[PDB]
Amino acid sequence: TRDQNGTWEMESNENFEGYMKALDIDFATRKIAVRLTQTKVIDQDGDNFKTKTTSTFRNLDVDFTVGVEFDEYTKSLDNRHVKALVTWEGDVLVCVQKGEKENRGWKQWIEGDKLYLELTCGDQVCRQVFKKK
Repeated sequence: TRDQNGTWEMESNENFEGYMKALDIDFATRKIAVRLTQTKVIDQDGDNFKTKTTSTFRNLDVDFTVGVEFDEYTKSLDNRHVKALVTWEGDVLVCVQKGEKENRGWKQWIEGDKLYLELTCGDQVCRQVFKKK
């Protein structure tokens, strides 16, 4: 399915530390970030996505239209400008963030009752698993 609608609760968060370090996020921020449960809300209407990922610490709001390039300023993470593009590869939602960092992006897909999100930066991969609430 390409339907990723819902309120999603984080089950696990593997190598978030490595991904953030690859993004040059400072030590103290990483130490807080790695321990927090995230909730991801996805409002998907055709090709229009509105997503909010939240924790006790920080919020990440990102909206996009599939197949439409958009500029991003990654204010909630490393503070960089990237050219982002989200597209479908089969049932996998694929984001490439073109800019300074190589192999920067993510892939997101539904398997059964779970949402999987794999974030990449350089040689680092963070794997997050969410279940629907």
